[PDB]
Amino acid sequence: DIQMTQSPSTLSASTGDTVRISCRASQSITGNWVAWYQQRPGKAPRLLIYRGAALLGGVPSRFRGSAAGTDFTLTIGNLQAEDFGTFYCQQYDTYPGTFGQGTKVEVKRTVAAPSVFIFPPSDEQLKSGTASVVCLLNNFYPREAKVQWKVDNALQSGNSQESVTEQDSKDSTYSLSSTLTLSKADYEKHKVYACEVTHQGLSSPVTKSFNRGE
Amino acid sequence: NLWVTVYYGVPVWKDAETTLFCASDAKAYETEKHNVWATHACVPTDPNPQEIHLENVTEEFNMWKNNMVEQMHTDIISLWDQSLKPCVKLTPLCVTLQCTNVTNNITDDGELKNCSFNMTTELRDKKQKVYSLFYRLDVVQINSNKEYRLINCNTSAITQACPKVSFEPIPIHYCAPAGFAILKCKDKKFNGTGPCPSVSTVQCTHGIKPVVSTQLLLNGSLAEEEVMIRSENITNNAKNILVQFNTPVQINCTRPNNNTRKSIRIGPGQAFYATGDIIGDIRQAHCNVSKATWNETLGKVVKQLRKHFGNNTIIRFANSSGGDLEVTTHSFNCGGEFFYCNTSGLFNSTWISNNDSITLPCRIKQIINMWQRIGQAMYAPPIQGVIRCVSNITGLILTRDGGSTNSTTETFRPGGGDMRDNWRSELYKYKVVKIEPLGVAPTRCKRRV
Amino acid sequence: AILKCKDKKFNGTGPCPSVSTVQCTHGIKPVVSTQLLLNGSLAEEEVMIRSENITNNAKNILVQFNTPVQINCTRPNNNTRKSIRIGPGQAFYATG
Amino acid sequence: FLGFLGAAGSTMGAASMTLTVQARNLLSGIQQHLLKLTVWGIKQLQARVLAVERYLRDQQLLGIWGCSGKLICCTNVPWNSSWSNRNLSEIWDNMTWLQWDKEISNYTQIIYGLLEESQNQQEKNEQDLLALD
Amino acid sequence: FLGFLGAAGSTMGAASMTLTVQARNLLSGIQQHLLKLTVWGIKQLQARVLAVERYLRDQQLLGIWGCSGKLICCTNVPWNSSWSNRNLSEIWDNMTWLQWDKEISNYTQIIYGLLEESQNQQEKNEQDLLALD
Amino acid sequence: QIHLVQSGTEVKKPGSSVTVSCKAYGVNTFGLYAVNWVRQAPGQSLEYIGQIWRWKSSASHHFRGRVLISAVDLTGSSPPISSLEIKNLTSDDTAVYFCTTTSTYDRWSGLHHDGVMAFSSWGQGTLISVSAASTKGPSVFPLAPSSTAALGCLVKDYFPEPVTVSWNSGALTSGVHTFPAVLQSSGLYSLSSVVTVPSSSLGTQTYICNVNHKPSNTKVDKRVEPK
Ligand SMILES: *[C@@H]1O[C@H](CO)[C@@H](O[C@@H]2O[C@H](CO)[C@@H](O[C@@H]3O[C@H](CO[C@H]4O[C@H](CO[C@H]5O[C@H](CO)[C@@H](O)[C@H](O)[C@@H]5O)[C@@H](O)[C@H](O)[C@@H]4O)[C@@H](O)[C@H](O[C@H]4O[C@H](CO)[C@@H](O)[C@H](O)[C@@H]4O[C@H]4O[C@H](CO)[C@@H](O)[C@H](O)[C@@H]4O)[C@@H]3O)[C@H](O)[C@H]2NC(C)=O)[C@H](O)[C@H]1NC(C)=O
Ligand SMILES: *[C@@H]1O[C@H](CO)[C@@H](O[C@@H]2O[C@H](CO)[C@@H](O[C@@H]3O[C@H](CO[C@H]4O[C@H](CO)[C@@H](O)[C@H](O)[C@@H]4O)[C@@H](O)[C@H](O[C@H]4O[C@H](CO)[C@@H](O)[C@H](O)[C@@H]4O)[C@@H]3O)[C@H](O)[C@H]2NC(C)=O)[C@H](O)[C@H]1NC(C)=O
Ligand SMILES: *[C@@H]1O[C@H](CO)[C@@H](O[C@@H]2O[C@H](CO)[C@@H](O[C@@H]3O[C@H](CO[C@H]4O[C@H](CO)[C@@H](O)[C@H](O[C@H]5O[C@H](CO)[C@@H](O)[C@H](O)[C@@H]5O)[C@@H]4O)[C@@H](O)[C@H](O)[C@@H]3O)[C@H](O)[C@H]2NC(C)=O)[C@H](O)[C@H]1NC(C)=O
Ligand SMILES: *[C@@H]1O[C@H](CO)[C@@H](O[C@@H]2O[C@H](CO)[C@@H](O[C@@H]3O[C@H](CO)[C@@H](O)[C@H](O[C@H]4O[C@H](CO)[C@@H](O)[C@H](O)[C@@H]4O)[C@@H]3O)[C@H](O)[C@H]2NC(C)=O)[C@H](O)[C@H]1NC(C)=O
Ligand SMILES: *[C@@H]1O[C@H](CO)[C@@H](O[C@@H]2O[C@H](CO)[C@@H](O[C@@H]3O[C@H](CO[C@H]4O[C@H](CO)[C@@H](O)[C@H](O)[C@@H]4O)[C@@H](O)[C@H](O)[C@@H]3O)[C@H](O)[C@H]2NC(C)=O)[C@H](O)[C@H]1NC(C)=O
Ligand SMILES: *[C@@H]1O[C@H](CO)[C@@H](O[C@@H]2O[C@H](CO)[C@@H](O[C@@H]3O[C@H](CO[C@H]4O[C@H](CO)[C@@H](O)[C@H](O)[C@@H]4O)[C@@H](O)[C@H](O)[C@@H]3O)[C@H](O)[C@H]2NC(C)=O)[C@H](O)[C@H]1NC(C)=O
Ligand SMILES: *[C@@H]1O[C@H](CO)[C@@H](O[C@@H]2O[C@H](CO)[C@@H](O[C@@H]3O[C@H](CO)[C@@H](O)[C@H](O)[C@@H]3O)[C@H](O)[C@H]2NC(C)=O)[C@H](O)[C@H]1NC(C)=O
Ligand SMILES: *[C@@H]1O[C@H](CO)[C@@H](O[C@@H]2O[C@H](CO)[C@@H](O)[C@H](O)[C@H]2NC(C)=O)[C@H](O)[C@H]1NC(C)=O
Ligand SMILES: *[C@@H]1O[C@H](CO)[C@@H](O[C@@H]2O[C@H](CO)[C@@H](O)[C@H](O)[C@H]2NC(C)=O)[C@H](O)[C@H]1NC(C)=O
Ligand SMILES: *[C@@H]1O[C@H](CO)[C@@H](O[C@@H]2O[C@H](CO)[C@@H](O)[C@H](O)[C@H]2NC(C)=O)[C@H](O)[C@H]1NC(C)=O
Ligand SMILES: *[C@@H]1O[C@H](CO)[C@@H](O[C@@H]2O[C@H](CO)[C@@H](O)[C@H](O)[C@H]2NC(C)=O)[C@H](O)[C@H]1NC(C)=O
Ligand SMILES: *[C@@H]1O[C@H](CO)[C@@H](O[C@@H]2O[C@H](CO)[C@@H](O)[C@H](O)[C@H]2NC(C)=O)[C@H](O)[C@H]1NC(C)=O
Ligand SMILES: *[C@@H]1O[C@H](CO)[C@@H](O[C@@H]2O[C@H](CO)[C@@H](O)[C@H](O)[C@H]2NC(C)=O)[C@H](O)[C@H]1NC(C)=O
Ligand SMILES: *[C@@H]1O[C@H](CO)[C@@H](O)[C@H](O)[C@H]1NC(C)=O
Ligand SMILES: *[C@@H]1O[C@H](CO)[C@@H](O)[C@H](O)[C@H]1NC(C)=O
Ligand SMILES: *[C@@H]1O[C@H](CO)[C@@H](O)[C@H](O)[C@H]1NC(C)=O
Ligand SMILES: *[C@@H]1O[C@H](CO)[C@@H](O)[C@H](O)[C@H]1NC(C)=O
Ligand SMILES: *[C@@H]1O[C@H](CO)[C@@H](O)[C@H](O)[C@H]1NC(C)=O
Repeated sequence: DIQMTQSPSTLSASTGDTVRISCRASQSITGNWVAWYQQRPGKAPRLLIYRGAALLGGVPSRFRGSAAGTDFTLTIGNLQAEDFGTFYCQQYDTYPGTFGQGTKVEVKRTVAAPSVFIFPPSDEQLKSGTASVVCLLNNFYPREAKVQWKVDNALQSGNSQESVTEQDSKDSTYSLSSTLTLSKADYEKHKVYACEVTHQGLSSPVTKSFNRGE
Repeated sequence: NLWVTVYYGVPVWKDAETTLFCASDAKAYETEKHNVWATHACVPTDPNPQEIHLENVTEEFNMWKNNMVEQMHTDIISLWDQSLKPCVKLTPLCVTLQCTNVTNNITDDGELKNCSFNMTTELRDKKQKVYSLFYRLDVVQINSNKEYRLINCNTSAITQACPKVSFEPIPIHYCAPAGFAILKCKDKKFNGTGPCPSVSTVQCTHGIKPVVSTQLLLNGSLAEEEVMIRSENITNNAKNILVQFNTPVQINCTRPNNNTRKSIRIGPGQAFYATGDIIGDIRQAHCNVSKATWNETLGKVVKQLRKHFGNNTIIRFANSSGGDLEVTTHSFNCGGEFFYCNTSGLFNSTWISNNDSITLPCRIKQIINMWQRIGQAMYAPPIQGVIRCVSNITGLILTRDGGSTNSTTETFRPGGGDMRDNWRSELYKYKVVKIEPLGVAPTRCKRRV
Repeated sequence: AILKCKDKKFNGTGPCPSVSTVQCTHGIKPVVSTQLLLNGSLAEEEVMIRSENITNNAKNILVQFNTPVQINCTRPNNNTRKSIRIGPGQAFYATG
Repeated sequence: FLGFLGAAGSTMGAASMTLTVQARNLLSGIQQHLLKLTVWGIKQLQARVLAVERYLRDQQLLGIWGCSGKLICCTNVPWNSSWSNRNLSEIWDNMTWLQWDKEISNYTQIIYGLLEESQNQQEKNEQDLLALD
Repeated sequence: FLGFLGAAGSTMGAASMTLTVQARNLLSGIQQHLLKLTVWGIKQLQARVLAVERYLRDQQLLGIWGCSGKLICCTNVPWNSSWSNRNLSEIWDNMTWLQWDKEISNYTQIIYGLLEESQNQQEKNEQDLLALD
Repeated sequence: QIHLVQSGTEVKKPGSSVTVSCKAYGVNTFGLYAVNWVRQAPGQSLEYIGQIWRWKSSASHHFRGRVLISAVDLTGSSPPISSLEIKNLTSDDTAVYFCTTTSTYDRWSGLHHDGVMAFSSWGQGTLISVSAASTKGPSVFPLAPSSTAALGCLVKDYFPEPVTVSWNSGALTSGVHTFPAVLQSSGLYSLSSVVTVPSSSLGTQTYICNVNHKPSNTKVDKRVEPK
């Protein structure tokens, strides 16, 4: 099998920009049997380029690819709003055809501090016998951010899950949900619940918290 | 170490388009007839159809993409035009008519109009009243006794055929210009699409006849073990259905009326061979197909239907719905006269789970503007004698109607009018390639200094 | 081969250093006009004075334009299209 | 025999030991008082002109080259291994035309350029200088 | 590049290190349902015939000679100094076509006669006798 | 025109089999087009499963012998169709499955390389979820505001996907972030949907989220009263 190593994993650009995505193969593909695909979230991929320099009927002229030896490059000049998404390189020189890890193309925006909110578990959820704690991070950029949960001023791991929106079309910001789940008996025992957030837009780690009862 | 080497004549070929050329037998030029109908200046046929089977060739085919269906279509109708140019024109003929119903027999009772008319002659200063007998299909009335002129006399000019030429479809091999090649799919069952292992190359084709027939095939090639189901898009209903015959079907199309010809002088150098007396009685043209062979034909066809379209359904037959006379009839020449046969009885059957010839009425028409190239209509001069032409039926042209049910029954109806299904049905499994001889192979061989 | 005199000022006669070879010409229109030029090529910096024999009076004078001249030639009469049958196959579209 | 294109389902070794029978195929084809208005021979002789002119573009190649016949010919043109990377077993044992033709389309461009460059540079010039003695 | 006739304002040294680009120029040129009465292609294909026949008189020369291609070729034909009396500096430094062409019209006659005579005499005959061993 | 429509989303339990259908409309025949089946794991890269070209079935070594890919040509009733059958499902097979159509008539296309090819036509996608859990309606809990502020709903322990969340019966759409589903340790899905509104309007206007789960045919309306 051929191993397609794509690069970079994520890139940010703006409209009209010229952007280049690279894709290396484990072996050298002389015949230039490599294709490029665009996939916006939820919808099916589109075949943009096959065999390196060949544009598929209907794909804009601003998409052009180049193939030399092992390295391959997809070039998007005059970046358009419709072009943002995820891109994949695919080889088909040896069976089986293999795709790359992919490359995400996000919008540029000024760095944005996250609005942090903490939500204690619902009283009704307690009558079900389970307790869920949620920390909300909203309207922030860039997407790199780390959350840790501090209960009775002690670290907690292995029981927290995260969920993230896709970039907002209007403001080019993201939003994240950190859900901490644990047993009902343990919750009452723990004294206090805290959410500490580390992000670039904040001068020092912002911590927003609540003690049981309000 | 490595250098390169350059090779010539390597088996490298792609597809291309060009103009082929004919290969007529020299035997038909002994019957030259002052340009026997098709062959005028053709090539003599090579008596050796050099066919080399090609192992390990599996080329995807389609009988719906690339051929001289259109090109040789325009070549045949261009031959029609080149026949129509130097021969007899019928320009002063748009004269009003005084016609009466014939009185000899009841088999046409009508349709035969004893049309008297004024005319001039050689001596530009002279006149000439005359009467002639015409079939109802060559004229139309206009609104005392009814008057009738000609349907083309407000649309298009009229010529008649110069009587020296023939009308026979000639077996003509179609050969390729060299530097190219013609391929052949030698399998048994081939609906026209897909790959083919059974590949042979021939310099030419076989001898191919320009057959003019609607709704069927006459004197064409015969299929293999089964009758095939050939089309392009059976999911589409607008596509026709080509069914080449495993077994040919005998037919006896007759003009059973002995006739006479009246040559009247419209000249100088012009003249018109009008209809003389029908010597004997009045009959209609008709054709005969034995009923049992027809039943076995319908049964084998409907077995191929339950092979191809579904497996368990009802197959019920209706005739043509209507339209043009050439559309509604299996329409075809019989030597020099064009039989338009009422094919209504041949499409009366129903198929669900499980010594007599059949005689159908046929109609003859002379003023024809075939292929609808309007601007020039053709006239057929009359022929004496009872004409009996033995043709043999060699295929089918049918339509799929609208389904509109949940596979309850299927009504299939005649079709045609294009003649390009005759072209493709007589010209599938063949293709046109271009040849590339140049090869370059790197190795460690080197020239000297 | 076809050659080309690529100078600025050239009355049609004499030598030319500015020589280029082209396989073809440019796209050339069959223009039918008397006394002038319509949609033709445009001259360089000056309008040229091209003839053969200006000492002769029978020769005409060709003056190619530096600057093209706008003109609005109109048939300002809306008309009708008739068609009378002289046939068969003949007919004449007369003035409505 | 193999006849015409009998080396089709083969390899270029066994094909390369053949194909002069395939090479000798440019012309194999070769009634004037009836009415003398013909149309067929115009396009037929036209096709003869087009086939001959095709073969003389081929002889324009087979002329101006280092491969004046020389039905097949070796060269002095080198080979970059960045171009292809196969073995003589991998090609001469089993690889004959298809993607081989696609690669020698790339080096139809590049390597026919190298036929022009190798022809101009010192196949004639050094031949003149060593010839001038 | 020099392109087409780029060695025009040069000397036959610097011209002679070129001109295969100039040599590869005999063919560079390479709608039937409207009314099918044409006149242009008769004279156009006629001109293609005349150009090809011209090039094949040229290949009749470049065939029957001691200069079967051999894009340029040296000889074994001598030179009388009564014919011309210049130096290789005087020609190869600066003298290229014009009266050079007039002189090689005189020895187009005489020296093409010497191509026929040098070809007949012992370029083939002594080649046969030394070949017959 | 040619697109490609696949079967509906299916939920299956481990060890089961499954067959996904793919109607190829616009495709003239599978003699001139090839069918490739590719799956995309959740938030992952794509993976080749198999194909069918020249009426020859095949599968990748990783999926070799575990999958059966059949196709049938055009009929007068229906366009040509391919079928991807996968036996003995595991949780690692939860992915979206795509139909691929690429023309095969021309040898030089450069879309295909001796059966190994790129993918010119694609389908909507079939979500194949493999989990031991059975259908379950979501328990919805409120995320209440306290102390511009934000509130939300917590949709938890629903299977399978998806759930749709709306606010005030669609009246409130601005500032609404519905997070994608996460799959819990219990093999169940859970997400939250939050809203940012001016705190000054917390007592004025009432906020309700509308969750609907068609798989269980469950629809809940939960009031998010502040605390
Ligand atoms: C599918 O294919 C089948 C098989 O091909 C087609 O069946 C063919 O159908 C044709 C009509 O559609 C029919 O053509 C007529 O043939 C007649 C026979 O011609 C041959 O023989 C004559 C003379 O021989 C005759 O007598 C001897 C001795 O007794 C017998 O042994 C013979 O059998 C004959 O009876 C030769 O002269 C010919 O060269 C042939 O060898 C022809 O006579 C007839 O042509 C006549 O009419 C033409 C138009 O007017 C005219 O140009 C021509 O000159 C002929 O004129 C005859 O009569 C006039 C009367 O005035 C007289 O002056 C002439 O001297 C002459 O006697 C047709 O050509 C085919 O015979 C028939 N069979 C075959 C095997 O081809 C089928 O039609 C086809 N399907 C379709 C849709 O086309
Ligand atoms: C090895 O060799 C092969 C062939 O020798 C090369 O493959 C070629 O790659 C080039 C890269 O540009 C291809 O060029 C592009 O082809 C596209 C497909 O062409 C088809 O469709 C067009 C449009 O209908 C037809 O005109 C054409 O005949 C084909 O049917 C074209 O769409 C592209 O043209 C578009 O962009 C150009 C930009 O200049 C515009 O001018 C055009 O108007 C149009 O918008 C373009 O021509 C080429 O087709 C490939 N050929 C083959 C046979 O695959 C490899 O790249 C090569 N590799 C190396 C390393 O040498
Ligand atoms: C009388 O009319 C003629 C014809 O316009 C005027 O002559 C000048 O013509 C030249 C060309 O012969 C024009 O000058 C240049 O034209 C270049 C060629 O551009 C054409 O093709 C391009 C590629 O397909 C296309 O993009 C371009 O479109 C341009 O012009 C269009 C209108 O014709 C317009 O709709 C487009 O938006 C775009 O502007 C052309 O089809 C072009 O590349 C150069 O930019 C430049 O235009 C001149 O403009 C014409 N005018 C002048 C003043 O020189 C002639 O002058 C007219 N005389 C008078 C008195 O009006
Ligand atoms: C035009 O002609 C060609 C050639 O006759 C014809 O193609 C043929 O189609 C059939 C079925 O469409 C192919 O038969 C296949 O054989 C393989 C090998 O055993 C089977 O695995 C296939 O089974 C699949 O399809 C079945 C259909 O019901 C399913 O039940 C089954 O589950 C599988 O999905 C299948 O039977 C045959 O190989 C081809 N032949 C060629 C050369 O391609 C084509 O269909 C014709 N078209 C028309 C419109 O007539
Ligand atoms: C052979 O004839 C066939 C018809 O007898 C042709 O098949 C048709 O092909 C066209 C495009 O070529 C298809 O149109 C597309 O359909 C898809 C699928 O949507 C279909 O189903 C939805 C849901 O019920 C329905 O709403 C649509 O109306 C369609 O029926 C659409 O997504 C596309 O946008 C486009 O509309 C036809 O659907 C298709 N019909 C059938 C019955 O297959 C076939 O193209 C012909 N082949 C050739 C070469 O012409
Ligand atoms: C195509 O099929 C058509 C329909 O079968 C055929 O039409 C038949 O044509 C023949 C002549 O070729 C006609 O025969 C005539 O019959 C009448 C009546 O004869 C009957 O009575 C007399 C007196 O008792 C008796 O002698 C006869 O045997 C009959 O019993 C006779 O008077 C005539 O002389 C002549 O024989 C048929 O009537 C006619 N119809 C049928 C139904 O047979 C046509 O000939 C076929 N063509 C071909 C080429 O096969
Ligand atoms: C309609 O007529 C055609 C032409 O006669 C029949 O096709 C088949 O043609 C071949 C070649 O002429 C016949 O094979 C051989 O014919 C020669 C001379 O006729 C004869 O001496 C041989 O014994 C052999 O028959 C062949 O007989 C003929 N028929 C078949 C069934 O293959 C076509 O069959 C005719 N159709 C009908 C329904 O009569
Ligand atoms: C078509 O007509 C031919 C004769 O014109 C018929 O052929 C004859 O058939 C009988 C048996 O039915 C044989 O005994 C004769 O020897 C045949 N004669 C000839 C000349 O072929 C044929 O049967 C007719 N077919 C139909 C369907 O009417
Ligand atoms: C198809 O067959 C029917 C039955 O032979 C044809 O004629 C119809 O006959 C009935 C009998 O009462 C009339 O009521 C109809 O009016 C007839 N139809 C027409 C159009 O006149 C029908 O003509 C046949 N179609 C063709 C093309 O022959
Ligand atoms: C097929 O044709 C037969 C006659 O050839 C038609 O059968 C006739 O049907 C009518 C009533 O519709 C009866 O009065 C006749 O007695 C029948 N005659 C015979 C010989 O059966 C039949 O209806 C036709 N079928 C179709 C679908 O057109
Ligand atoms: C049409 O019938 C007529 C008469 O039945 C046939 O003509 C006769 O031919 C014989 C010789 O065979 C002559 O002796 C008679 O004088 C002719 N009589 C007439 C009235 O013409 C005639 O052969 C048949 N027509 C054809 C073309 O065969
Ligand atoms: C067509 O190709 C097959 C291989 O695909 C060739 O078959 C080989 O034939 C040689 C000589 O008979 C044997 O040594 C090989 O073992 C065969 N291999 C296989 C896989 O069958 C066949 O010879 C080719 N046809 C021609 C005319 O060369
Ligand atoms: C055109 O001719 C001039 C001379 O007539 C060439 O100019 C010479 O160029 C070379 C190289 O640059 C110099 O060394 C000489 O000194 C120049 N001589 C003169 C008199 O200027 C010029 O190169 C020619 N152009 C071409 C394309 O051949
Ligand atoms: C024959 O002509 C007479 C007179 O016009 C007419 O009344 C009669 O209907 C006609 N017969 C036919 C069948 O047209
Ligand atoms: C055909 O013949 C069979 C008997 O062999 C008979 O059962 C069937 O009804 C016949 N079909 C027709 C349409 O006459
Ligand atoms: C149709 O069904 C019959 C009876 O089961 C069977 O013999 C035949 O093979 C089937 N044909 C097809 C195409 O399935
Ligand atoms: C092959 O080698 C030549 C000489 O180094 C080089 O110019 C060329 O770029 C190489 N080929 C490729 C495809 O890089
Ligand atoms: C050159 O020498 C030959 C032999 O003497 C002589 O025949 C010829 O005439 C000489 N050339 C001229 C121009 O005299």
